[PDB]
Amino acid sequence: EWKNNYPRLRELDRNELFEKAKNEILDEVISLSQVTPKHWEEILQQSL
Amino acid sequence: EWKNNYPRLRELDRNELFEKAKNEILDEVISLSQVTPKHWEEILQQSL
Repeated sequence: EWKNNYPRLRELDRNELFEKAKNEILDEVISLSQVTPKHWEEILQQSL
Repeated sequence: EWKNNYPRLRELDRNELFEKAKNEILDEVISLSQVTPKHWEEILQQSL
């Protein structure tokens, strides 16, 4: 039943899902920190 | 120095690198298990 309902997804328990969520949060934080400061300055100036 | 040597790579300590290696091993195992059995049977028959 698990294989049929999720042909492209394997077992996802609490530990693996929590680790994946933590990794996704870390990747999002990294991407946020990697944004060019010039775009931030332009957006902030325009909004203000 | 760390930022300049690795412009596209952030800090990679023992814990994060070990976790990334474990995740890569798990992904490789998942991909190995997800290979179609027919291709395995054909390859094994031809090799034998």
